[PDB]
Amino acid sequence: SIMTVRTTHTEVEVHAGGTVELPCSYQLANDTQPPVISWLKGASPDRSTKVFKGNYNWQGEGLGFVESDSYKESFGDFLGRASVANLAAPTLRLTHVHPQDGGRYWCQVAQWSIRTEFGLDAKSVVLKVTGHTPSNNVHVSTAEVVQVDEGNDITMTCPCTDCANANVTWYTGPTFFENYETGTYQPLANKNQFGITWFSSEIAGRASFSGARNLVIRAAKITDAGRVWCELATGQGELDADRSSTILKV
Repeated sequence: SIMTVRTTHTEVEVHAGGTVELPCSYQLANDTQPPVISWLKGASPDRSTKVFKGNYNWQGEGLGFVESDSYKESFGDFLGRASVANLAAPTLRLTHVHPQDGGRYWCQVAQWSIRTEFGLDAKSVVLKVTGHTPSNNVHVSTAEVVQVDEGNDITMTCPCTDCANANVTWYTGPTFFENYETGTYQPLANKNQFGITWFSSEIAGRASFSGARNLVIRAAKITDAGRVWCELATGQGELDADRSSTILKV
């Protein structure tokens, strides 16, 4: 059962006072338990504030989910203004938009009682409030799934836009032994704008960067399988960072 989240728009603009919709869709196979939909605002899923959370309620074998039997809640500054009309295609609607609503929003969908990095995915969408939010913010969009035969090497790419001179950090996971909501992302590799690189003990000695972003892993191990993330950051602000995941098969 692998979770994959997709977004049709990288950025959506809206005049202050108006209403906006941030598209989101997901795919989850081999699992009939209702996943938890989470919309989070921030630089990354693990460093954000809650906007909305929801999930269908298991009906029964063969019984599909019913929008009416579900948990849906908006939080904090978004309470009463944020909603998701269809949890199966969790696009977010935010009404009465304020300048402060501008920023980076994450659509995260995770299996119920998530216990594997394979059951969670997330992608971000920039909410631009006409006349207040800067445009042309970093955007990352990686392959959903790639595979490499044991013993072989693979080059994982990190396609992007408005990513010139960005710091690059790859992660694995997230894992859920300390945090169940978003999990914790484990650093895998890093390359700063000074040409200095770092690699986790799991791959140090058989990995390197190819170009400015791509991570090359040599002599693939079965324990290498899992989800990896490529994050590009051009600053400390939430609009200054983005990340996307890829499932690495064997």
